[PDB]
Amino acid sequence: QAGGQKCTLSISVLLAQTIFLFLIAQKVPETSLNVPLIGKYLIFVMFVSMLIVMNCVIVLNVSLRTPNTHSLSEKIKHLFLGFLPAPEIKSCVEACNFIAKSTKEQNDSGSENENWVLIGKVIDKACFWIALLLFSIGTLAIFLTGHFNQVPEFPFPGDPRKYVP
Amino acid sequence: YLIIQRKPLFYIVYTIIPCILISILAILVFYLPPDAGEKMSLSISALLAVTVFLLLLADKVPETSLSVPIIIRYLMFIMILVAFSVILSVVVLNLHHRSPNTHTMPNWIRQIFIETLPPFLWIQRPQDLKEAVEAIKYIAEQLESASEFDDLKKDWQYVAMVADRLFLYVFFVICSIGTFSIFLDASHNVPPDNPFA
Amino acid sequence: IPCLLFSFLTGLVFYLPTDSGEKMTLSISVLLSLTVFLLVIVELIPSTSSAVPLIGKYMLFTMIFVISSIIITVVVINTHHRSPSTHTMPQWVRKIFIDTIPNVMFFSTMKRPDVKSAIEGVKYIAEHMKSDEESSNAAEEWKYVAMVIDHILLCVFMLICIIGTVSVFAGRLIEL
Amino acid sequence: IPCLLFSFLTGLVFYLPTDSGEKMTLSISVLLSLTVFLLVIVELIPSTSSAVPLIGKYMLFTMIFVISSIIITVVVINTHHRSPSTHTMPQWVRKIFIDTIPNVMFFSTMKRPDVKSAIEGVKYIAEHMKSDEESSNAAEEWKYVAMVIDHILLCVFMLICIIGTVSVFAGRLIEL
Amino acid sequence: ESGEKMSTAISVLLAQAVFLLLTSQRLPETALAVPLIGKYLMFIMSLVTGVIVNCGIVLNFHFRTPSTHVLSTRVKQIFLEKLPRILHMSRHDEIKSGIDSTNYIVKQIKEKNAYDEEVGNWNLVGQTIDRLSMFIITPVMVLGTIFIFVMGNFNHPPAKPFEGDPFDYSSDHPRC
Ligand SMILES: *[C@@H]1O[C@H](CO)[C@@H](O[C@@H]2O[C@H](CO)[C@@H](O[C@@H]3O[C@H](CO[C@H]4O[C@H](CO[C@H]5O[C@H](CO)[C@@H](O)[C@H](O)[C@@H]5O)[C@@H](O)[C@H](O)[C@@H]4O)[C@@H](O)[C@H](O)[C@H]3NC(C)=O)[C@H](O)[C@H]2NC(C)=O)[C@H](O)[C@H]1NC(C)=O
Ligand SMILES: *[C@@H]1O[C@H](CO)[C@@H](O[C@@H]2O[C@H](CO)[C@@H](O[C@@H]3O[C@H](CO)[C@@H](O)[C@H](O)[C@@H]3O)[C@H](O)[C@H]2NC(C)=O)[C@H](O)[C@H]1NC(C)=O
Ligand SMILES: *[C@@H]1O[C@H](CO)[C@@H](O[C@@H]2O[C@H](CO)[C@@H](O[C@@H]3O[C@H](CO)[C@@H](O)[C@H](O)[C@@H]3O)[C@H](O)[C@H]2NC(C)=O)[C@H](O)[C@H]1NC(C)=O
Ligand SMILES: CCCCCCCC
Repeated sequence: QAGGQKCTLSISVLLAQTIFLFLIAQKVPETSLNVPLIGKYLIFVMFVSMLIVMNCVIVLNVSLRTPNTHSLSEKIKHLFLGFLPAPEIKSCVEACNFIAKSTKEQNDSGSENENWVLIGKVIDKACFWIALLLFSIGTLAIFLTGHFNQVPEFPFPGDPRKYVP
Repeated sequence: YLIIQRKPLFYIVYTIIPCILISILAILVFYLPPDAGEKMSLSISALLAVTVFLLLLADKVPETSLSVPIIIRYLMFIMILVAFSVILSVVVLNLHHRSPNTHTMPNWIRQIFIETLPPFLWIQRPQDLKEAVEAIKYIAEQLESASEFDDLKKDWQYVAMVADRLFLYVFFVICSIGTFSIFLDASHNVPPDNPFA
Repeated sequence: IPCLLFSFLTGLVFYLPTDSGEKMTLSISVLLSLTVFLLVIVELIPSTSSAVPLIGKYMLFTMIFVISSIIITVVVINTHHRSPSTHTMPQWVRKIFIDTIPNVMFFSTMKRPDVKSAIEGVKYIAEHMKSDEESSNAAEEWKYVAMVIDHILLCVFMLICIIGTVSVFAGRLIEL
Repeated sequence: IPCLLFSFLTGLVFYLPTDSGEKMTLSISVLLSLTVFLLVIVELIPSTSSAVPLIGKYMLFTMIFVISSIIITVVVINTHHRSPSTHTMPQWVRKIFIDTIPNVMFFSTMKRPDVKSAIEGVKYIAEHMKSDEESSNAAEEWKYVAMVIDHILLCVFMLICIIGTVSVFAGRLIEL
Repeated sequence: ESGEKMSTAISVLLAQAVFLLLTSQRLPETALAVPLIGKYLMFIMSLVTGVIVNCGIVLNFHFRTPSTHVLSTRVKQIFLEKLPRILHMSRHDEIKSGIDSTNYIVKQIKEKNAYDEEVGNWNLVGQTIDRLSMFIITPVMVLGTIFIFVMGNFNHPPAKPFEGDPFDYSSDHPRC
């Protein structure tokens, strides 16, 4: 909702990743035979931030839905909220009952928006447990691959000699 | 010997004019109402911009440590001024979003910011029937309670407005004085009339 | 690849409802990221003026794409907060965006002494409630129009991104 | 000095209320300023890998400071916008944050035929009003908890900034 | 009503700062002239700073309330009556207790509606300031851009070197 600042955070992290890309481009060689690891990871995290911007936008769309724009169906709620987890007195009375009716209508619309909000929160928790795993696994795989890229034991693989004094 | 005076038009444009504009922005943020929510954006974007100017200037300043050039002193002045603008905007927003449920207004704040300052700064501001009657009485009492709550909210928001205007005047004065004391210090650096050689 | 990401996000802002005050945040931050990427492009790309490269055409394309997204985003946002007190919905607006288009939008999934003063005051409350409900229905019509335009432009911009990353990079890539 | 300003400003988002939808703005913009300043630093200081200098230790301390600030800020926003319909406030949280810490402070300003239809409607209205009052009381308790947490973390982060600028720059400075 | 005016404008100014950065590292630090591009950058950065000041004024006016400000008849005449027309803008103690209670409710509701009416008038004042600033600036922006860049595009060299020499110094037409 207004003030949560989901897209703010996401797109600002994308901006920071862009600045880091500019900084890396000042440090990597200009060869085109292989993609280095830090640029690969920058691309990965930028794709992840793009997908999470998409997810935040979708969650904001769903959580902000109203009966005027979209109809909430039984099947959607069941797929998310149930599965994934005298003349004067006559004027007086007329006015009073109209007031009560208007109030009831407003409040029922409010309840509908609330259902949409909860659907959004559910999507959100699931998308979180997916994003954490994705980002952590990508980061960890890439960088332990780097850590494991160690010099051979012998200068020439087949040659058994160390060629040292 | 070659006594040579520099022509700084390039630096003037590319570093000082942007900083003049940034310092202007750092004064405006106190004219904004907190109900907009565009206050941190302004302040911290100004800070980011003066950081961009610092980056710009990085590759153009001697890397010696016998003194600080008036240009970097000016940039640090504007940077710290934007920082304090951020701090005080945070303070104003805190005061503006205060309420009795979270804060008790003390007497010194009330006095200073509602009695002393505003003049200076130019602000100056039968069973069924029984059920129905009890329900309407409850409604009326809730409404009057909320009116009082809103009155106190408005007192806090007025404190915020007053602090904001005070900060506006203070920052205009500080920025102007510092900028002009730095520029006058720079205009009076003219090569001597005799080179002593 | 960063240009692809920026173009996708540009097209993406059009699924964000104006209720969240973040359409401009998103679009303008995509624009800022693309300006910083122009900054790195100027360092990795030849600074010659003999011709526009392919990357340069693509960069200009994505920048114009982002900027047009921002402009139409502003128009949508205004169509959203378009009060009835000052604007009245014309005939084409409620004829195209309310009676024709929502029906050919399949990927949408959207809708298609003092005792006397007392009764006088209750009647005044009813009067104000009625007027407010009318104005609110009007504002809801405006919001629905904005939503329909937003969906249309989502589709248009996704398709433009597709055909743009294909066009600029098809003829040369088939010569290869 | 710029890194000091960024640290000091990260220790400040905790005096920024959450009703102000600007905490992420402030924190993440400090982070952006620090990233551009990371550019500055890499342009200025050396690219040595012989050891970790003091500039680097301080920059990484500041960056982790900003990241922790943002994380706890998100926690505070989540507690503040903690609906009572789905979250009932525990008792230990009320005992600690509403009942103990507020008093443990002294420097703060915190607190411590038809007619039947009409009757039906007015009674409904009052019942809904008191339900709304209950929900608001719960939401305000959550807001109070978040505000207390914010004051605590403000103190903690200002203290961290101070002791950090001193520690990272004490061993050598006294030796000089 | 969309908290995105200042964000928009100040982000535009950040982009302009980035372009100023890219420009500053393309020319020598000479002082016999301001480069046309730097001229335009200063002009446009100042104009955008003015746009930001104006949006701040508009917001200040928009968020005024009877509790803090007074809607002077001068301001009404100016920004609600005159200029909009110019800018061409669109448009038994128990029963007695209950009776006194409903009277009090009506009183408060009428006060609230007057409040909201004056707030709407302040909003119209803001809209008028907005259209005025648009019709004053946007022409200025476009015309200054065009002026500058035609003055630049019409800087063809003199077609003849050595001002006081009718000779073209061309291999085609020698003299003797
Ligand atoms: C760092 O980089 C260097 C390269 O700059 C790596 O050094 C390479 O290491 C490989 C593995 O240790 C070497 O492979 C071994 O090469 C030798 C020699 O091969 C040469 O001579 C062969 C025989 O020549 C006779 O027979 C031919 C066929 O009948 C005739 O045509 C010829 O006239 C002669 O009569 C020849 O067939 C071959 O093409 C070469 O000219 C082999 O004896 C070993 O069996 C190869 N394998 C092993 C396990 O040694 C490779 O030669 C060597 N290159 C250089 C430039 O020294 C070094 O390993 C890298 N270190 C790393 C990555 O840590
Ligand atoms: C530019 O640099 C040159 C060289 O550094 C400066 O010349 C030197 O100036 C100093 C101070 O005036 C001289 O010292 C004094 O010389 C006078 C001569 O009468 C003597 O009486 C004093 O007791 C003292 O020795 C110095 O001799 C002179 N020469 C050199 C080569 O050092 C010059 O002054 C500088 N110009 C400017 C504008 O600063
Ligand atoms: C390119 O640069 C050359 C110089 O490097 C220019 O030629 C020189 O231009 C100057 C200024 O116009 C001439 O000086 C003038 O001479 C006349 C005649 O004496 C005098 O009346 C003027 O008051 C002025 O002093 C100079 O004679 C001329 N020649 C040289 C070799 O310096 C040339 O004009 C430039 N071309 C262009 C198109 O910019
Ligand atoms: C006589 C009943 C008036 C109802 C007022 C409702 C205020 C929310």
